Amino acid sequence: DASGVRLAIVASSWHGKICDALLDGARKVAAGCGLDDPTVVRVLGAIEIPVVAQELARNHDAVVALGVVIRGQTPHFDYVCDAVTQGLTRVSLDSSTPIANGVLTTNTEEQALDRAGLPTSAEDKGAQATVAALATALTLRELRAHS
Amino acid sequence: ASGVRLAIVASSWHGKICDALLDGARKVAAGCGLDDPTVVRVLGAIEIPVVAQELARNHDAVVALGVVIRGQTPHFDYVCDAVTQGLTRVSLDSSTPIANGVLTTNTEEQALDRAGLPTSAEDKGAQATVAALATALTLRELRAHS
Amino acid sequence: DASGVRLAIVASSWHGKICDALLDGARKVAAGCGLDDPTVVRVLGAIEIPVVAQELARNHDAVVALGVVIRGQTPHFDYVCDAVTQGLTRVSLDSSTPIANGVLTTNTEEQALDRAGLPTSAEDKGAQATVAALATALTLRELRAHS
Amino acid sequence: ASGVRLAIVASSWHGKICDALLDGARKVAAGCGLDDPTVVRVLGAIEIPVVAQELARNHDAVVALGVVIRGQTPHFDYVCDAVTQGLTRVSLDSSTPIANGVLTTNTEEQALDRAGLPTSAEDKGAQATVAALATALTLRELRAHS
Amino acid sequence: DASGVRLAIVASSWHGKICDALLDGARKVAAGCGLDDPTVVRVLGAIEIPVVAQELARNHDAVVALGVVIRGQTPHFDYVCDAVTQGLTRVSLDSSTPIANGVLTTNTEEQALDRAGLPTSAEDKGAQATVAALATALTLRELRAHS
Amino acid sequence: DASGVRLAIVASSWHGKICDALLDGARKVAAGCGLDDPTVVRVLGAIEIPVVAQELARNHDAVVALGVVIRGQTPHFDYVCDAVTQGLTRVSLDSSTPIANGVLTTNTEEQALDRAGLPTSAEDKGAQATVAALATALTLRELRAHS
Amino acid sequence: ASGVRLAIVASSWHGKICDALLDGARKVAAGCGLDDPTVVRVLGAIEIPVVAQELARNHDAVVALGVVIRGQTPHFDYVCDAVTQGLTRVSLDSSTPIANGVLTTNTEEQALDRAGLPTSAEDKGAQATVAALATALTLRELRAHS
Amino acid sequence: DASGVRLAIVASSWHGKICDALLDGARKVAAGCGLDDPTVVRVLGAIEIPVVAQELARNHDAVVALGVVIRGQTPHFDYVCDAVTQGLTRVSLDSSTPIANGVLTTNTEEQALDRAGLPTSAEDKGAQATVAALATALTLRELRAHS
Amino acid sequence: DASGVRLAIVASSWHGKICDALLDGARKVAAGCGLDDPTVVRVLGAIEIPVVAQELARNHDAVVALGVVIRGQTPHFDYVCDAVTQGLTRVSLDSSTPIANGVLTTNTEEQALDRAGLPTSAEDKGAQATVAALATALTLRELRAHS
Amino acid sequence: ASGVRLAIVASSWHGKICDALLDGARKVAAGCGLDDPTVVRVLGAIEIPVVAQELARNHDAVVALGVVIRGQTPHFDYVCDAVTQGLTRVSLDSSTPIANGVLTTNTEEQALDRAGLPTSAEDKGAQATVAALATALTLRELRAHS
Ligand SMILES: O=c1[nH]c(=O)c2c([nH]1)n(C[C@@H](O)[C@@H](O)[C@H](O)CO)c(=O)n2CCCOP(=O)(O)O
Ligand SMILES: O=c1[nH]c(=O)c2c([nH]1)n(C[C@@H](O)[C@@H](O)[C@H](O)CO)c(=O)n2CCCOP(=O)(O)O
Ligand SMILES: O=c1[nH]c(=O)c2c([nH]1)n(C[C@@H](O)[C@@H](O)[C@H](O)CO)c(=O)n2CCCOP(=O)(O)O
Ligand SMILES: O=c1[nH]c(=O)c2c([nH]1)n(C[C@@H](O)[C@@H](O)[C@H](O)CO)c(=O)n2CCCOP(=O)(O)O
Ligand SMILES: O=c1[nH]c(=O)c2c([nH]1)n(C[C@@H](O)[C@H](O)[C@H](O)CO)c(=O)n2CCCOP(=O)(O)O
Ligand SMILES: O=c1[nH]c(=O)c2c([nH]1)n(C[C@@H](O)[C@H](O)[C@H](O)CO)c(=O)n2CCCOP(=O)(O)O
Ligand SMILES: O=c1[nH]c(=O)c2c([nH]1)n(C[C@H](O)[C@@H](O)[C@H](O)CO)c(=O)n2CCCOP(=O)(O)O
Ligand SMILES: O=c1[nH]c(=O)c2c([nH]1)n(C[C@H](O)[C@@H](O)[C@H](O)CO)c(=O)n2CCCOP(=O)(O)O
Ligand SMILES: O=c1[nH]c(=O)c2c([nH]1)n(C[C@H](O)[C@H](O)[C@H](O)CO)c(=O)n2CCCOP(=O)(O)O
Ligand SMILES: O=c1[nH]c(=O)c2c([nH]1)n(C[C@H](O)[C@H](O)[C@H](O)CO)c(=O)n2CCCOP(=O)(O)O
Ligand SMILES: [K+]
Ligand SMILES: [K+]
Ligand SMILES: [K+]
Ligand SMILES: [K+]
Ligand SMILES: [K+]
Ligand SMILES: [K+]
Ligand SMILES: [K+]
Ligand SMILES: [K+]
Ligand SMILES: [K+]
Ligand SMILES: [K+]
Ligand SMILES: [K+]
Ligand SMILES: [K+]
Ligand SMILES: [K+]
Ligand SMILES: [K+]
Ligand SMILES: [K+]
Ligand SMILES: [K+]
Ligand SMILES: [K+]
Ligand SMILES: [K+]
Ligand SMILES: [K+]
Ligand SMILES: [K+]
Ligand SMILES: [K+]
Ligand SMILES: [K+]
Ligand SMILES: [K+]
Ligand SMILES: [K+]
Ligand SMILES: [K+]
Repeated sequence: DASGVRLAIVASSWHGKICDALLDGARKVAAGCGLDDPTVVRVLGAIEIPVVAQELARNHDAVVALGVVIRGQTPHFDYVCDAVTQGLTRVSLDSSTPIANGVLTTNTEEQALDRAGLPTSAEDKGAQATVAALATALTLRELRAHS
Repeated sequence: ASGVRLAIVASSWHGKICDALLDGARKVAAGCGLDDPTVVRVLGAIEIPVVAQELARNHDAVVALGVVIRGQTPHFDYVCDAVTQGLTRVSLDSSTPIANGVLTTNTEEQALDRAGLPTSAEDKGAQATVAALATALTLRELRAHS
Repeated sequence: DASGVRLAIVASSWHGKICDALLDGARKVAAGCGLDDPTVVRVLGAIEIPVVAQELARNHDAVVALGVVIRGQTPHFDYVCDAVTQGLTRVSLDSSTPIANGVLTTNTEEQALDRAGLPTSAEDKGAQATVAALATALTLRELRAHS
Repeated sequence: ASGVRLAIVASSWHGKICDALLDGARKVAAGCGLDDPTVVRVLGAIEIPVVAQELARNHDAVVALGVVIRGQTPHFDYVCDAVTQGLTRVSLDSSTPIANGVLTTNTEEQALDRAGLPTSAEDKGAQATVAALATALTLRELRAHS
Repeated sequence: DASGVRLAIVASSWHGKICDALLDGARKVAAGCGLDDPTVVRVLGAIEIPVVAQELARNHDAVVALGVVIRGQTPHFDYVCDAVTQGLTRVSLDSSTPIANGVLTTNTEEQALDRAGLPTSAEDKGAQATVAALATALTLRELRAHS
Repeated sequence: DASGVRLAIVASSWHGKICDALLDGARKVAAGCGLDDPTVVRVLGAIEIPVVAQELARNHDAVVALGVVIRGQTPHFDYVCDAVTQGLTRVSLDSSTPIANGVLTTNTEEQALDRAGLPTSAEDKGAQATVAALATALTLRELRAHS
Repeated sequence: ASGVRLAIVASSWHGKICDALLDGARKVAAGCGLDDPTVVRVLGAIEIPVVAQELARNHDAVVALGVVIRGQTPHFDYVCDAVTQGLTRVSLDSSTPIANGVLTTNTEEQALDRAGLPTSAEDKGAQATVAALATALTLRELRAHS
Repeated sequence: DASGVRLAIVASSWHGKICDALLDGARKVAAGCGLDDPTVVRVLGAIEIPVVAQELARNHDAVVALGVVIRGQTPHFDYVCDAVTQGLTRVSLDSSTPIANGVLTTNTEEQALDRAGLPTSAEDKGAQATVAALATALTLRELRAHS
Repeated sequence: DASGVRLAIVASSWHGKICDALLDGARKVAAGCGLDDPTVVRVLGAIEIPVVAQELARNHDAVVALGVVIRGQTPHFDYVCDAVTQGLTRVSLDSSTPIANGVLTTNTEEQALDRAGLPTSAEDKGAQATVAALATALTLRELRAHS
Repeated sequence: ASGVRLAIVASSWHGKICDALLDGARKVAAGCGLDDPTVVRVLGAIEIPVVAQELARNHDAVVALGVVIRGQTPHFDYVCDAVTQGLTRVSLDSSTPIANGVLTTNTEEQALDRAGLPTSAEDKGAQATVAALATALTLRELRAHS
């Protein structure tokens, strides 16, 4: 069910059509699980996600990070992806809070489209990440102090 | 090893392979005198470190189990980077062994060959449990007594 | 608008004409958003950015890092880029302040120029990074304590 | 306040007075919509902060209850110093309100008068619970939404 | 001139008439310095102040703590005052933000009234605390990174 | 019962007859509760206790601190007691481990003798502290991750 | 001592006395050949630690100057407690000497007698600057060099 | 014996003849225990001890703090003693190194002399502190990792 | 002359003949420098090294990490090596203690054998790592507080 | 730049090349009027960060010098990863510039060409010392002063 879980979702905006679709999947999983009012915040790019996730983790049980990084002509793809990976990992462990990674990292636009839960997509990593976030919050809840 | 407090956290992507790793881990534990390790499941490998962190608070050792198989994109690289960074940090923050039994393979056949099924060449779940327990016993002997 | 946010820009100096172009883009975004007088500091190379950005974060709501790293004949490109990624990421999370990454990391000079918002450039990553910094500061302000 | 996660840790020295403080705390909680706060008992006041620390990890607020009454020695001073230092540290480390309902009196009569028994002038357990809940709701409104 | 400084005021409520008087002096100082809308938060008792001050320090340049602790029949007064002192001191240094202590600690009510800036009072410590917060914030601004 | 609790006891040596009696009570409570082999370490004075307790807390579920401070002709009593209080409190919270305080702090030798569980003593604070330590370890065990 | 980077932060409560401590400190620094010390004023003694923290980032030593005189209430005690806790913390966080030239007296006569005016028995502003410089030199000698 | 332990002694200089007497006691214990060449550093006042002790703890197994604080006409005695207590305690726990407190805190000069191990002194707190430091280092060595 | 330095060696056991060869070279270096009894600890795999190195660093002036990682059929090699690198680097800096990296990371067995100081080997990285640890410990001793 | 306290730590693997980087660094420092920089040698590049950490306690800037050249195995990659992670951490922990003059090349010719010998196209030891000094001066200007 997961109805008492306090959920935040932060979604970057680069490749907005794809980002909006990941957000839609995340919000739909949340609503399906009895959460109609997750905290939803938008940032410009994937690199902006961790600092916002850090703020949200102070008062949520779980944060879903959503965005889309697609490789271009330069090495910059590598470093955007390294920053996000390093940042979200650090935020989760500093805050002892699940930070689910639904940031697509693809070689091509077609690969990102296929993973965003658009109408013809094979899958929706935004929805998947949201399941991960909720299930992990629930597990931590059962492990922690209650008596 | 009968006095050591063991936890095992196993992700669930590639479930049959995950369950096989957990079977090898549980059997090593029981053979060493531990019938009741703390066992927790998470969805994907990325979710392991935050749960391992909670478990390290009150266990002498934690075994991380899972299966990451390279797909069409670079996502594989980043999942594996996050697990590595995460487990390493948790071990040092907590001064507790966090054994890495998370398979990272290019193919399913490679993962199956490492999950200790009837035809597998090895069982990395079992190996990771031996590592966890041996390291906990080592730290026990190095630490404050008597 | 961003007229209340305190913005700092630290720009390295290797490939100076491109750095100055990035800085022009950054200042123009800042001025467009109501900020005529951002704190602007220069350093020699990209590796020198994080320690200065850390200092600026003590006193600013957002910092924009600008610079240009272009691949040469050795692996050193990789380790410069790694150091910058690692450092900017840490500084952001230690200080709970957006540190926007406008450090170009390209294979060729042509690619760097095409991303510095010169007249025939396809884009301006210095401008983009400043939008990122300011928008993230505004978001954090709304999330944080006010009455 | 029906969504706030409340914990109460109460020491046990001067048990009847401790139980009276806990009664006032529980009743405030239930009146505010919380029938099932996490409630834990410890022996003496010195033991409260380490338990409050554990509870702060997964509660929005913690109420510390207990009773320290001055005896023949300076020990009273040091028990109260440790509780004060401890609760203050835990609150700030965890960014969670830790309400102080630990009575520190010179006499038993003073403690009884503050435990919300039929003839008591006040109930510091109840007061501390109001403080905990009000502060949690305040921090909720100051923090990140929506 | 403190028009640019972001001021928060947190005031406890034990001895409410006196607390309100301190807050009145604080608000008047802020307004005189060009700040008509400081963030103002009320808490129950003085012991509740530091955790709220901690939250406010993340988003403000100065925080003013107001309240009134008067010695009763027990040693409890001493421990309330100890908690406030240790707490505000730690928050100031953790956050590198001035936390002005306008929390009255008196033996009697007459003493608290005389320090709350009512018509017949010798002084207003609410007002004094606010001057202290703002002046120290402006000092730190000068000392820190700017152009 | 408490038989799986890993217990350490550190006892200072100033006023050795009294210290030895506190240690005897602690060890007897431990044995009564099914622990025949607690880690037992001796230090010279009460000020030496916290650094040793810190080491022991790394691999025990609970530490009992035992010693005897009796006021003399100077203020030094105050500062010995402040150090021990500050140190043990910090060790408990750094290590998230109960550190039971069985350090006597008395005005007179007679008061310390009366609290050491010697034959004619009214009480034994070494035994009391050991109960506190074990009961708290057991409670934390029930609050922590088990599933 | 000419090479040491000195900062002085003085509060302003009892301004004439604070100015006298500052005069003593400045004279010592000039006597030891110091470059123009960084000098900052704050309102009250409680404001000193946070400004001393800023200054310790860029200086080899900081001298804290101020005057706290006991009044009718317990407030004196908490002002002094805050200054003591703060300065001590700042010194150890920054690994920098923070010399304490904050007078804490019962009377105005006692503070005047310690502020190094012509009829004063002592100048604690001067003393504090000597302590700051001596300690900075010692730490330089202890630390990494040729 | 203690011939392998690395000992440092930091002694303040207010009341110099008494400080030198404390230091004599410390060196004599150290030499008795096999250590002819402890690191010895002088500071001006007791308040200067903790920051120097912190430095010495990076490089030594034990540090002995020596000094003499005698009550005067004002409350300042109290705050000097508080600062020393607080600082030595923190340094010990940060560094996981025994920091022995041989700082006399007396009401009169007579009491200080009677505790400095001059010929007619009742005791020698400088010697006592060195026994404490060395014995605690040896205990910690046995508790810690060896094979 | 490293007779005074406290050396620990932690060696993993995957590729045991090669690990033993590295340890042989390490022990011979230590003995040649006047250290007949370094603390030696064995672990299973390279990933187990950093947590044990962390324990040893609390009680030693230098730690030597030995082991052998050889590339197999999967990417696992890369992550084992990443973990070792991140771990030892963090432990060195947290503990301010040299942690020498004598962990071989090769593509083939022949390469690992050639670096393990067997009769036909081009070099002994176990021996090299031990020189590195001891030399760096002696350097730090010179740089740190002494007389 | 005459007032800046400079430290240089150089590793010794490929000793002739390391000595050339050190020569360039020393020449820059002497050119900018620097007091005798603190100079320390370590064996390999991996040993640099811990010694740089010590030096950053007592200096305004540290220059890290060394030579890593790719060999037959992946070892080059992990040596460089360690140096990068370490220096970056040390700089931010100490809030001190740690300039990276550690060459990371595929060949000996590439390192020689970057070590500022007469036929060299570049001197990265010199470049690194300029970066260190320039950054120290900038931070001084940004920090607390008159
Ligand atoms: O244990 C896992 N094994 C995997 O193989 C895997 C996992 N997990 N994940 C993602 C999870 O770790 C997941 O929880 C999300 O990142 C949400 O946090 C994944 O995205 N993968 C798939 C990697 C291949 O992805 P693709 O085929 O290139 O899209
Ligand atoms: O602002 C305050 N002013 C006060 O005078 C006061 C306060 N607060 N408190 C308690 C609060 O701080 C309260 O919040 C609880 O401790 C719960 O955390 C108090 O208990 N007091 C009363 C002190 C005198 O107590 P007594 O008369 O000796 O019982
Ligand atoms: O809640 C408490 N209330 C108390 O009155 C009290 C407590 N606790 N303690 C000790 C405990 O806090 C105890 O747990 C030990 O210190 C062990 O840690 C105590 O020693 N006291 C008694 C204070 C009076 O002591 P005395 O009469 O002067 O020996
Ligand atoms: O020292 C080691 N050397 C190695 O070569 C090695 C090690 N260790 N490990 C794993 C261990 O580090 C192990 O302890 C587990 O990860 C459990 O923590 C390994 O899994 N390997 C093998 C790397 C090659 O794996 P594969 O052949 O690609 O499956
Ligand atoms: O979410 C994102 N997805 C992306 O694909 C992307 C992003 N972000 N960014 C930059 C931002 O992450 C960030 O806002 C910027 O660095 C400022 O901090 C960014 O530069 N890219 C492009 C990566 C490909 O770059 P190129 O095509 O090789 O120039
Ligand atoms: O356990 C203790 N009980 C004590 O009564 C005591 C102790 N210790 N100490 C000193 C030690 O705690 C400590 O070993 C010393 O300061 C060195 O660190 C110590 O100086 N005392 C005496 C307190 C009374 O002092 P005086 O009689 O006023 O000089
Ligand atoms: O070792 C010391 N022993 C002391 O007795 C002493 C010291 N030091 N100090 C000063 C303090 O240690 C000093 O170095 C500065 O305060 C710190 O910079 C002091 O001010 N005192 C004197 C305490 C009594 O002072 P009054 O007579 O009340 O002014
Ligand atoms: O902003 C920069 N852009 C760059 O392209 C660059 C920089 N900096 N650096 C040096 C680095 O930033 C420098 O300041 C020192 O390494 C740090 O002290 C560099 O060494 N590079 C060049 C990277 C390529 O070098 P090669 O041609 O492979 O030698
Ligand atoms: O340097 C100071 N010396 C002092 O004597 C003093 C100071 N400061 N303060 C103010 C305090 O330092 C802060 O400015 C204030 O608490 C706001 O943070 C004060 O409130 N005092 C007054 C101490 C005596 O107070 P009563 O007369 O007992 O009310
Ligand atoms: O400065 C260095 N430059 C280097 O090129 C180098 C170094 N150092 N090291 C040693 C390393 O820095 C440490 O000294 C060692 O790991 C012990 O800590 C090394 O092992 N190397 C060798 C790199 C090439 O290794 P292969 O030829 O692939 O075996
Ligand atoms: K959370
Ligand atoms: K979708
Ligand atoms: K553990
Ligand atoms: K299996
Ligand atoms: K900031
Ligand atoms: K541009
Ligand atoms: K908000
Ligand atoms: K909480
Ligand atoms: K009641
Ligand atoms: K702030
Ligand atoms: K008023
Ligand atoms: K423990
Ligand atoms: K007994
Ligand atoms: K539980
Ligand atoms: K400094
Ligand atoms: K003067
Ligand atoms: K030195
Ligand atoms: K030490
Ligand atoms: K003597
Ligand atoms: K041991
Ligand atoms: K060490
Ligand atoms: K060999
Ligand atoms: K520095
Ligand atoms: K050169
Ligand atoms: K400045």
